Amino acid sequence: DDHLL
Amino acid sequence: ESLESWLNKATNPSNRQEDWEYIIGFCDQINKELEGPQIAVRLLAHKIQSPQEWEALQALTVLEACMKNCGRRFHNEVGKFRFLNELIKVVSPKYLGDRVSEKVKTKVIELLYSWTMALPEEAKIKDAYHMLKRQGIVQSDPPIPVDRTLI
Repeated sequence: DDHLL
Repeated sequence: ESLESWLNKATNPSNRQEDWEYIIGFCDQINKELEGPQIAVRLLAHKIQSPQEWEALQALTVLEACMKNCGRRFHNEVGKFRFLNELIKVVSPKYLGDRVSEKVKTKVIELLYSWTMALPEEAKIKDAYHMLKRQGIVQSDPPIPVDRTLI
């Protein structure tokens, strides 16, 4: 998973 | 039939009304597939971002049904920025925000707000919603339909 916009 | 098969019928821009026949079918399908959740969020994210309001609206309703019919394995997928960022892009004026309809936008916010309540476990959902406010996207908590299962 990545980071929030 | 396949996931996309079900969703395409369940979100067809031509439908004269909601076809809960395919909505539920998409849900049980997800419950069969070993990768139903992972695949479904990707598919849904795309439909929800469709320029055709009726397609995005139906997709949101389908997403709502999956939340109640596909258990924790589905919740986990929705609780990831991978998916969440796709919903933010729908209401955020920076991205698709200035084009999407108020119908789609409010629906999305209603759901996000709803999940922060129902899924206290999904911290990423809260962070996503909190940003929307901190960014002025959401002026205040919206009223939502009564659903006592929301804990």
